[PDB]
Amino acid sequence: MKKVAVLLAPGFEEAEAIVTLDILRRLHIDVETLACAESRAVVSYHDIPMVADSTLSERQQALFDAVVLPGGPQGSANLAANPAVIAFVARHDAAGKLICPIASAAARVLGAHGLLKGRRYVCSGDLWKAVPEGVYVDAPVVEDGNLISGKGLGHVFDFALTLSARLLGDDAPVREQAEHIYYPW
Amino acid sequence: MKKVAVLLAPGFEEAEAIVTLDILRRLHIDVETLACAESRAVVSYHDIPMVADSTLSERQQALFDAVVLPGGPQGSANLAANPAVIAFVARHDAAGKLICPIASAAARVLGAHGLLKGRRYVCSGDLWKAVPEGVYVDAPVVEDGNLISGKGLGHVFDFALTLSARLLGDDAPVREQAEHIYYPW
Ligand SMILES: [Zn+2]
Ligand SMILES: [Zn+2]
Repeated sequence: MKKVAVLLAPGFEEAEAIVTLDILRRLHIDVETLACAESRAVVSYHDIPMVADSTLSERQQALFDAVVLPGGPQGSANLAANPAVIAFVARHDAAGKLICPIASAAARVLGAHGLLKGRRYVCSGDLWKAVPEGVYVDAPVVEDGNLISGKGLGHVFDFALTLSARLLGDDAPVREQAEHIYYPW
Repeated sequence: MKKVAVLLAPGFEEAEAIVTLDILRRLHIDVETLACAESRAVVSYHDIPMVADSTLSERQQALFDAVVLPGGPQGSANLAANPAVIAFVARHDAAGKLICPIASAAARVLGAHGLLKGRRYVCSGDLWKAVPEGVYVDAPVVEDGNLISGKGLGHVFDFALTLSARLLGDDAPVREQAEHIYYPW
């Protein structure tokens, strides 16, 4: 049984994170929200205070099968400024685990730190212009090795369904859930 | 400037509620999350604890332009079992404000109490079969007077954008936000 870490820094885009999480948890994939903060309390971009399942320092050693990095302007900036987040991503990336940025995160967290490593990715807006060492691809979801990036909130179901199918290695459960919620997949 | 109340009972479907809240707040529509009993912290269907902006008990004479009723199996059962919820919805309904159920909530909250008033509505699954006095329509989003219903999570963007457009009395800013997040609408 697979486990996924969704990192929640101050200002995380709650919609991107919550839908992805909702989808993973419908499939009974183990998901842990991790506050990239002192405490489990973290407030999203649109002002929703939530309680993470754990903080990131409580799970610094743990090795997840995927790491989800939501966007939000301040969220992805706060992720990028946090040394523990950079280490957690870099260690998962070097272990071949799935690194899953959505919207601004691929550019602000990975790209800005030269962690894209020449890989194809998508991100939101024109943030790609300022990223020198990745291949921006304009698609809803982009998969390159263990990097799975999602373009923006409008494509979160595609992103989450792609992640899920890849984790499970079997589409059939994923399609069943997609049909349960009336999303074509 | 318009005001929307999102009711949050224990077990509320977080993805339904959070996407709607995100869309509304992107359009600078005022949103207040309201918990329904004695607590501001509320735990969603997929186990995310969130702090509501306020409670129903603090809003008994407040009159919102819309009331969102999220689904979730326990969420909608807990809304339906709560007389403060029934009073809040009935009052808004009688003042012509928008009543906006999604997924199970039209059947479980309005239909299970005979409050559909013969109106056209949609809900998830086959729950409409036990609903004695509404008219079930199988569409993503159904509108009939001040009742705007959403079929399920797969159609939440359509539900949220439609609600927003109705609140704003103008599609243009809505379509523009849908474009900004890459959702075809
Ligand atoms: Zn959910
Ligand atoms: Zn948001």
